[PDB]
Amino acid sequence: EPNLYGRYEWVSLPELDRTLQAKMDTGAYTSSLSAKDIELFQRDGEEWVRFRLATKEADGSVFEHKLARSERPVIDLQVCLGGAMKTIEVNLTDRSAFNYPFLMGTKGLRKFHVAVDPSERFVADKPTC
Amino acid sequence: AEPNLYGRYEWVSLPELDRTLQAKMDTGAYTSSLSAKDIELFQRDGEEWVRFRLATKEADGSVFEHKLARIGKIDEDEDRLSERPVIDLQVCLGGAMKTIEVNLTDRSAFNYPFLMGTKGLRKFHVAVDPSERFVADKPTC
Repeated sequence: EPNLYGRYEWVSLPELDRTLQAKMDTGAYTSSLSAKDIELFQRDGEEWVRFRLATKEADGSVFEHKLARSERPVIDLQVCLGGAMKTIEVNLTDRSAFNYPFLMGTKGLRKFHVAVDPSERFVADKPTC
Repeated sequence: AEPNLYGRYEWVSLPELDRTLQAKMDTGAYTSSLSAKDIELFQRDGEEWVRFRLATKEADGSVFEHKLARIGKIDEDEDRLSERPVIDLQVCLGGAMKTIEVNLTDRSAFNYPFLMGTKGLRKFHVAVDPSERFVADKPTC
């Protein structure tokens, strides 16, 4: 029944136009995205956040997302895994010191119906959304 | 060739300690950990040992002693820095028994006193389905 994937998989973020490597982490609950220049602001009476990506090949592109319903901002992010696309909660924090700029926590794995085989890696190949 | 599809939490048993505990199956972590307190190294018969108590909710003041494997670590290992005692512990999961490296550290703040990291899961050839729980039944080894 579940999609048997590896310890690391490619993900695509259509709202960010980025393909990143993600660590499939059954120990974590929420997912996380490497971000810097994080600034909370308000628009039309709602709480938004803007940020840049904190990756080795990042650029100066700024993205804006409404906060979803720790102290890290949480957004609803579109994530393409394998041939599926789902919207999951992702918190923004600087992951420059880690090997993978994206971390897929347990809730995202459940939403994607994924089981993590720690012996495998990159089983889902490139994301097609 | 097929792995054992287990859940996010599983029963494990430790025969050298005679203890059955709940374990979080953690593909993010690399090393495994056992909730321990009053950790004290000592020497006996020229060998290096470590003495400790379990730091669990259902507490018990039993004192365990175990041969020491090493202290601290020896590219996939991103665990926090720790120079804490490590033991080669016999773990029984489902119906399988294997010896794995386990760090002694206080986990009394967490919900599960045992945490099996990626190395132990690979040793047991286990894949974690976070949607399921306690797929492997009581440890019968």
